[PDB]
Amino acid sequence: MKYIGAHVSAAGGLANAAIRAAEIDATAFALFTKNQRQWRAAPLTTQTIDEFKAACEKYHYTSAQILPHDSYLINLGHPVTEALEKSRDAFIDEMQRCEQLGLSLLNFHPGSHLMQISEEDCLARIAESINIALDKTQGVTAVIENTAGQGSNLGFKFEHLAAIIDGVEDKSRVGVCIDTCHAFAAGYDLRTPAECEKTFADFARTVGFKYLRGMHLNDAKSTFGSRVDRHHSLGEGNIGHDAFRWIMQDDRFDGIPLILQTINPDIWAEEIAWLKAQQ
Ligand SMILES: [Zn+2]
Ligand SMILES: [Zn+2]
Ligand SMILES: [Zn+2]
Repeated sequence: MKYIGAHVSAAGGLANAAIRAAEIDATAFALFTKNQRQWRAAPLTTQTIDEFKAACEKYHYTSAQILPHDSYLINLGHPVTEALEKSRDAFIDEMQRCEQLGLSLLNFHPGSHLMQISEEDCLARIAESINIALDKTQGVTAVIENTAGQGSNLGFKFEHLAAIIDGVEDKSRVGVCIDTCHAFAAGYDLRTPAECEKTFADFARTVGFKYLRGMHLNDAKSTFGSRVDRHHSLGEGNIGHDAFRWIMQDDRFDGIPLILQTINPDIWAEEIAWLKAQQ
């Protein structure tokens, strides 16, 4: 089985994310659990938590179908240690909100070296950040998202993901999410079925499908290897529709949230329906 949805809005409360997912016939969804703009969000209230759980139950979203995204302001590889510590505190808080909400996955971009430390040192800082969060929480898997590699962002090579995982002690609670736009922008081609297989064999040799915990299904406005992150609606960008059909027909992508972050929410229900029909 595949679980297919979108990163929907949590405006008016977290439970509305589940409602919005059901209104586009999603079988998965992503959301932010707080505003992306504060190192301290107010505590989740017992009512927010219960409304969210009640809506997930009403619309049949189990923990395995939901892929929250952390704030884009967190940098778990920050070269400045006081900033690193603020990002680690924020990340622990995000993981704890997932605990409270009954969520079992948390997707995040790994971090950025800001030209102040080496790639290896940054990746090690990121692995330690994950270890710290996993020591302070239970039941939530840290899902590392690949990136386009814009600026000093890491995680654009599959080897970066593997290097982080190698440094994580509790391998049972780390995994990865592959965003197709980010992969393409980083230089992993997806424009033909043969190129898709080549890219995913690379992923298999370097990371392995045992760590795959989510996908983000995005076409790309940016160009191949551009290292720019600009999504597009399915079929309208530089990747094209074939990659998405290929993914939908491959059983290695079963049982995990497959999340659109495409740029026109007015057509999400149609994109979800098209993806389901490609199976
Ligand atoms: Zn992301
Ligand atoms: Zn993404
Ligand atoms: Zn992106």
